[PDB]
Amino acid sequence: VPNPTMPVKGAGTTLWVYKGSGDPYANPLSDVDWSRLAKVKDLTPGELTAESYDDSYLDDEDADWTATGQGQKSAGDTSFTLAWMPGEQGQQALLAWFNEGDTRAYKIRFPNGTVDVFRGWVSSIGKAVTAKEVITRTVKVTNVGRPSMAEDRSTVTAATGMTVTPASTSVVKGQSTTLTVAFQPEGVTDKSFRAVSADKTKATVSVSGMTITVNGVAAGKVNIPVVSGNGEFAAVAEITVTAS
Amino acid sequence: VPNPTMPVKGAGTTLWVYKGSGDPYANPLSDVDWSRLAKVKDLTPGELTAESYDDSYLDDEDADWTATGQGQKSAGDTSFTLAWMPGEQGQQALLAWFNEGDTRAYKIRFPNGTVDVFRGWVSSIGKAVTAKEVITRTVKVTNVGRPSMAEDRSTVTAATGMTVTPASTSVVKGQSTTLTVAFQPEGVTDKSFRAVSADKTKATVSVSGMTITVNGVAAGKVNIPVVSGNGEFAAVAEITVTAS
Amino acid sequence: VPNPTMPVKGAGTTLWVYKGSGDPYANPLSDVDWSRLAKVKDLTPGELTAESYDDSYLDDEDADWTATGQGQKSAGDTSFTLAWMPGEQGQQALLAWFNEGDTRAYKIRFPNGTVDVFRGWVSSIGKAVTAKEVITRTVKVTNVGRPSMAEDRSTVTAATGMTVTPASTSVVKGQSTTLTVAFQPEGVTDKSFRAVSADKTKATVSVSGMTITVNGVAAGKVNIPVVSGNGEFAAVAEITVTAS
Amino acid sequence: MKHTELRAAVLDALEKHDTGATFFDGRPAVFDEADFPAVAVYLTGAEYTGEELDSDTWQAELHIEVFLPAQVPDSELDAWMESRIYPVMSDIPALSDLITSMVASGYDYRRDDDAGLWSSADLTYVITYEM
Amino acid sequence: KHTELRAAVLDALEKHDTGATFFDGRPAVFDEADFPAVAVYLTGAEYTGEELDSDTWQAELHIEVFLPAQVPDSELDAWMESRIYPVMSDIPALSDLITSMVASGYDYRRDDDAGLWSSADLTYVITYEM
Amino acid sequence: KHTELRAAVLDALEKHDTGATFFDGRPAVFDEADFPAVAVYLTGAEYTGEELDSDTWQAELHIEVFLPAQVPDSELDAWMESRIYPVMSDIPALSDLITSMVASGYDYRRDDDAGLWSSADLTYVITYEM
Amino acid sequence: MKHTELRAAVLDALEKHDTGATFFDGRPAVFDEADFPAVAVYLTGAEYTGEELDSDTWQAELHIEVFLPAQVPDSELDAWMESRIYPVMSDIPALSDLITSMVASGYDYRRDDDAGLWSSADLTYVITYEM
Repeated sequence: VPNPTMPVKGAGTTLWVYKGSGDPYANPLSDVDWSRLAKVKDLTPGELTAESYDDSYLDDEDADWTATGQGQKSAGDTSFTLAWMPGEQGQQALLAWFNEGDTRAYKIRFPNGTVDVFRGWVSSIGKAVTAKEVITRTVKVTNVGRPSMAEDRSTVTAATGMTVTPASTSVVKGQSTTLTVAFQPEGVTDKSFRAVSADKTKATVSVSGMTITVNGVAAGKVNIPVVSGNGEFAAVAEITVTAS
Repeated sequence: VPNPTMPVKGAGTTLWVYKGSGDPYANPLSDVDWSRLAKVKDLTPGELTAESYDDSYLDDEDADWTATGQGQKSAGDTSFTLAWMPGEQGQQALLAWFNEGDTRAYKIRFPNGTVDVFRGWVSSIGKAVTAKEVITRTVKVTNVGRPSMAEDRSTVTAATGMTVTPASTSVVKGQSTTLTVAFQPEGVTDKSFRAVSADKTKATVSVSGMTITVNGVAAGKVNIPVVSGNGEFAAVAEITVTAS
Repeated sequence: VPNPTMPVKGAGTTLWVYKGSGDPYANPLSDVDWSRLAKVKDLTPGELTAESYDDSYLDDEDADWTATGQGQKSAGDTSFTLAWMPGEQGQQALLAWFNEGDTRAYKIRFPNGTVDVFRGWVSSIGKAVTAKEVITRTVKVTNVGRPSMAEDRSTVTAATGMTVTPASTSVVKGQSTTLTVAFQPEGVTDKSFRAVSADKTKATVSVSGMTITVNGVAAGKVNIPVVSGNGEFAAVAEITVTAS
Repeated sequence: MKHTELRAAVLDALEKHDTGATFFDGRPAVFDEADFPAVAVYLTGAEYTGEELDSDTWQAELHIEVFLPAQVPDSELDAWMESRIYPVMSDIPALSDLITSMVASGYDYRRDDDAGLWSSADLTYVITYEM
Repeated sequence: KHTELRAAVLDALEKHDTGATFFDGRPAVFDEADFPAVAVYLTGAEYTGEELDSDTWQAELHIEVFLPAQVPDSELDAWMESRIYPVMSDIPALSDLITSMVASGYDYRRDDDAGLWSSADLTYVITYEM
Repeated sequence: KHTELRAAVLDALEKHDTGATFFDGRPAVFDEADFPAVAVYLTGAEYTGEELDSDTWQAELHIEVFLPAQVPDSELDAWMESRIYPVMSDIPALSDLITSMVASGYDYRRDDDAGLWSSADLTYVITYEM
Repeated sequence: MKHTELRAAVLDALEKHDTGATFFDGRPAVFDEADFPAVAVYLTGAEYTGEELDSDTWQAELHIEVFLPAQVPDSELDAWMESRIYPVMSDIPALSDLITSMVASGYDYRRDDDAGLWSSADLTYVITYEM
């Protein structure tokens, strides 16, 4: 099961092109009105740029350090090479796209359920032929407008369903207690936590596997505060330890 | 073991961006409301250039040797590539930072404990997908103004000493109590502190300017954790409230 | 013991920077008022250039071969990479040098007692970070003025104390006589010599180890003139040989 | 370390499928007899490909070798891996939990140049993990 | 899948003429009796992964002829000119399973170990999908 | 100098627990009685001379575990997980003498010669000044 | 194939010149004794250098080795191929009819590291042919 939160291998990224008449950005997930550009040897998505714009004034009291601001953005250039199958549908449509020279929508589907949707017009159709190597039809499209990138269709949650399950028992020397950090705003959250003791002179704490380990090397009542966000929620676990 | 005065190998260098307000250049040693970017594949920091201002004059006795000077310095163009995970924030904040032509500050934390903070804007956002290699997001930022090299903050006293004691008085409705704080290991520190309520429903906390105020929206007991700076130091206080 | 007259290995070349207030060119040998820039991973001294200047006239009777003269000189650009020690003295002074942007003096001390002294203003301060490799702080200084290179502080002597010690004995066949060339202009001279016989039909001469070997393959009186400089001094060694 | 957990995860996953074969943690030297058809799980390489300015992230190769006796034609070995190893290493939740990414690398046929006793079919993956 | 490859190749070869002892995978040590031993096998079957979206493999497919000890090299050729090449010009079946079929080499090897078998190997380079 | 290196490393290891036979430099004579055998040594100690003004050396420091002949590979790891890694996460005594210390590899080797010893070598790459 | 034709062409051309030596199609493993004064014609390499978008155009190396007995000084082998092989390989109409182009490559002196019984002088050409 792909998770858009962990690094992904980079094989299985397919590439589609619109053929219908709607707005591709609305539901890029669905592949109903999208043709699949088959047998993609290699692709390289374009790089989103923005040239510099000066913000320097004669009256400005500085003149040694440049001041600049984001100029006008530009959505790069997407270049991909596929195997030459001239007579199969999906390549003749592409050649028509180039020779009639108009902008249509295309999308890149990573193996995450995250799809980068662009729109553009072909700027270069090529082909490289050598013996003993599959004839490559090469393509490059210049994008216009602004892609609705994958980060735009992600969602985040902070619905405050957080709790900490303690032990609060007389932890012995040579043994470690486990306290659990329940992290669910009904299923899905998007935040981390930091748990640290209140003494750091009698007992020690550690965080692993979302849970917190306490070693009471010395006795007394030891407090473990756990805080998340910038202080959205915190829990104080009280632990007792005797000399044993 | 962290010794800036000796060479280091540079592995373990993390980098963060300012997800907050305030003055970042003051205490970059703290990790309060700094968001770390994960799985940085590689990084190339900006270089502090200079613009050679010509300084010849037809008067000058003999001209067989050039004479120039220093002008517009313009430290800029730090770039980096990290692993592509559109599922979590910190990365989403990055494409937000690209979306609007914004300037923001961000820190690079080196293994020798020194902290670097720059301020700049994103000028390139590119992705390099290939078979048999993890998809990576490659971004490039152009800096502005004078940055804050680690050689500028060259004292660091490491703190190690503080206290906090509460009023621990029954809070009347309509009035809030006040707490007592201390961050003085011989007076000199380079760290801040943050305070939070454990339940946050019977009382709340107001920390600023070395002061803490405890306001009992409801009665009962309210346990207030306070964790200072990065998180190495934490403590717990208690306060009582009665409704009548 | 280094000798500036023989090729040197290029390891042990240290690099200093002025910190006092005098004239560094006067006694660059002394390191009293000079800080030592430690742990130099690599350095590349700048190259002294001079652009072409035309000397071509319309009335000049040539037009096929370009005639040019030395334009205005320029003392290159010195570039050196050291290991990143942010906190140690010597790098903070360097960063101050850059951020206050003013020309100071520096010197390069080869393993010869020959020191190339430049003065200049730093133009580029950089840093390259990769894992498993010592973080490098890279620097580049643009020199102004004119360096007082090592060839300027060398001295030459021609104090006329040369002599030639002969044998002038009946050299036998199958044996070679040795004649010595004293080159003492009071210890230190800076000239060579050439010794050649006056017949080249009866006996032969050879030069090695500052001394001269004579093989009298045939009899008679053979003369060997030794001349040096352009004719500053010469010695005629008379040798007798019999048939034996 | 993580190597022990990796080898244990793959080997238990294989043994959960149809048994009847010896299982060698690692490639052993001698095979005796009645140890035949056997399966061996070992690791080769296991370097420190930096490839991350945050942590270690070692990279290694994982070998699953199937040993058969005497001079079986390679069609016998292909039969085994298609039956008992391919359907298993299609998906292992424990394995992918343990590591970052794995890719198929190679599939070889080997014999013994010393004796000429066993014929092995080797499967090799490339696993990058945070050691 | 490799079973399908060598199956198609061996079936075509044996159908052409059953005048030889045909081997699936390289024999380790031969007997003195089998010979005109035509072996067929694969080498270096590794996931090249040149094609996204799919898993494509590339391997060296060997067709080898084993004939006694000191036969003239031109006799090795004469066998392959008749029994191997005309078949391998077109192996319809096999051509279904693969995507490309490139000739790589043709080498003569001897039993440097003992001296029992001589051989000529014709090596193609193929790619396919598992 | 290298004596100081392997001295610090061997001393730290032997202090952790004296449950093994500890070897300075690679052993070539492996009896049947020494076994669980932690050898520590250096390879490729050559003057890289990256730093001017100074002489800096770089060498591959090996820590090797020798255990019988057929033990499961996971047994080799189990020894290193407990008696080698926790020590060598930090050696202050060694850390004085050197300037950098990176991991390089972790490989399993057998007694291809006879079959007496099995071993796992953990190899770091270090640099120092002589 | 063509290989048979190349080897036969060169060997017949050599045998049309002065005889007195055994002729081995290919380099044989073992040499008898009266089997000395010998000439061997074999091919090495024989790849598929594409180098043409129209046809196969393989490329190979052609070896003509002259074997002599015992410890003859190399002046003996040079004497042989200057006399009996060089005047032949100057030009062969049949050979150049068979192939596209041939260039001289190398000329070596070899011995037997196993026994130490024969000394050989090797001549190597590069022949590019349309297979």
